[PDB]
Amino acid sequence: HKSEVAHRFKDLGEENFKALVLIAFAQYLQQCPFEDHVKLVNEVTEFAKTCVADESAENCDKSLHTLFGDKLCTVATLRETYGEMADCCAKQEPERNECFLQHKDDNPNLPRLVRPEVDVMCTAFHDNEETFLKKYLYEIARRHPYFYAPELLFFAKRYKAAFTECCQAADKAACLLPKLDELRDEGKASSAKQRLKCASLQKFGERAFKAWAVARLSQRFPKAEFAEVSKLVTDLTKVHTECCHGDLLECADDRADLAKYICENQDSISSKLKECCEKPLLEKSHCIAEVENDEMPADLPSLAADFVESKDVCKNYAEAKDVFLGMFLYEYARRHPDYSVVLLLRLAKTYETTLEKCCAAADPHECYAKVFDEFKPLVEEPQNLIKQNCELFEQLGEYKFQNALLVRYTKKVPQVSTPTLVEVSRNLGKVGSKCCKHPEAKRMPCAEDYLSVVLNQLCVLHEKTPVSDRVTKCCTESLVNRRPCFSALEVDETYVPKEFNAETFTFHADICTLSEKERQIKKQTALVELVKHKPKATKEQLKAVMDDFAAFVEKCCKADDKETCFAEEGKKLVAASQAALG
Ligand SMILES: CCCCCCCCCCCCCC(=O)OC[C@H]1COP(=S)([S-])O1
Ligand SMILES: CCCCCCCCCCCCCC(=O)OC[C@H]1COP(=S)([S-])O1
Ligand SMILES: CCCCCCCCCCCCCC(=O)OC[C@H]1COP(=S)([S-])O1
Repeated sequence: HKSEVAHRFKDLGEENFKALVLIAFAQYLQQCPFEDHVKLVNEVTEFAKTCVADESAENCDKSLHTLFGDKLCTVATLRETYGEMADCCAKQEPERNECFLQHKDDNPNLPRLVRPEVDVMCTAFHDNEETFLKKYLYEIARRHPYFYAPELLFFAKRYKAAFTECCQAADKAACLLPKLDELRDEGKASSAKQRLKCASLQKFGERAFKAWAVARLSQRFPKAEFAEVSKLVTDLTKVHTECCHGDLLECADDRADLAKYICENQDSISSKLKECCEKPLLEKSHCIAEVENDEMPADLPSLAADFVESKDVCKNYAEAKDVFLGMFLYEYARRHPDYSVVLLLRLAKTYETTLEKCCAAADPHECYAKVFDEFKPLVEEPQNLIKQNCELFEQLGEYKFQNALLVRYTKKVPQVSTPTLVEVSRNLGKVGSKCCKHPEAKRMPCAEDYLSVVLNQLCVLHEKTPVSDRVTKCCTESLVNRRPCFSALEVDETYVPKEFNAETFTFHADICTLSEKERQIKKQTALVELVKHKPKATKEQLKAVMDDFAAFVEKCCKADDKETCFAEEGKKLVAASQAALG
């Protein structure tokens, strides 16, 4: 452990070094221009080469935290642009690093990234691949300062990948846009996931974390023994506390350590891990984290014998409540890779509650004999909601399913601003489209994965700008209750129709030719506004107005005077619609 900077440089290679160093700096020095970072990354890459050459070269023996910090404190911008972050520079490691970390801006205040036009991207990528890509890595990293830098990097490669394939196809646009689309969505899910995982530990607590991890691991590693699973829970629990409450390097090593452990112990954990364990170490923690579930062992006993029929049920649980509960979780989850983790947690909490009651009562065995019956309707409630929505998704297709949702949710919580309802409803559609393509057995974990981030960003947004007690309630509920709390929102009976504003419902020739996304958003925006303005309109009535709007758009995009048609036919569409909805 002589020269840490050389150790990493060799561990990572030059390409990954420079990328990670670029990200690391963009994440802390979020306002600085790209070229300033690129100079900081050269300076640091040049400097690191020496340490690979001569470990006893100067400064090469310094810790990474020290090097990184020294480097941050050299930037001329520091006090002017980052205020008190400059003050971290008067402190010594380890409090200097700690200080640098407390001052990172959760939400930078920056314009969004304009997806440029496909010509422009493919030309930049041809003309100057390095700068194109890295500039986008900086832009994303500065906008996502907590995003675990090696997770960013893995995205970048997929981007690059898409550009290689797509920048040389006939119809570049249609090779690439769906790839950019999926990647954008995945990238957001992924950053949102990480915010959720660190928030949820503070919020829901450590017992819940462990309960989540147990469930999750056990589905993935169903051949593993409770002992091995428990061990993994504990290290993963540590690992998450370091990645959430600590900095990059603590986390990377904590992660390489768990990965290393896992790869040494594969036969005790999973037969599915060999591809991952022969990845370069950087990718190794990631590949593991995304591995398929190992096959269940065959002929697994029913859980009745250990958890219901045994007369030691109350004794074994009392001896150690959490251990028995976790073993419950382990057994239930390894058998059910088809459940969301969170459903598995509802199940275990129902069991726990059932045991706290029954173990005190006159005849404990009799009282908890019906506990597995308590499970059926917990399991079947999300299996039925998936089925209903995926049937509907099939019928309507993504866009009209998003429109069905908008109406549903606008009537639920009509106080939510219109863009948020649009985004959220577009995102829920994207989730449907994603998860409904999986078979029934993979629907629930999928849904849990994306919904959990959709719903948590909704709650992060709404916390900032509360407009509903009902949304607050769902956002502050327990882990197991949040989603069912959302599913139980009803139509808001007390809401006062929004006032009519004719401009809102005016439309132009442009709507005929805008990009698909753009065109949808404008229509969906207006649909939200319509439900806000006419919240007691029936489905039949809203379909009538949407059928008219449809006919209006189709006519005015076939007209030769489009500008005139849109102002005149649209005047009349409005008038008709106002009379129709009283
Ligand atoms: C402001 C509007 C926000 C709307 C959010 C409403 C709740 C989302 C309902 C989505 C329907 C999809 C099916 C479904 O909910 O099941 C998902 C599984 C995954 O975790 P669980 S709680 S076991 O349920
Ligand atoms: C996944 C990569 C590493 C392997 C397992 C890591 C364990 C993750 C630790 C706990 C994460 C908790 C996040 C959470 O509480 O999710 C909220 C869910 C439950 O209902 P919904 S609203 S669908 O969202
Ligand atoms: C009563 C106040 C005035 C309201 C007049 C409102 C008419 C327009 C309302 C927004 C448009 C409804 C949303 C809608 O267009 O979606 C339906 C589908 C039908 O085919 P497309 S044109 S691809 O869009």
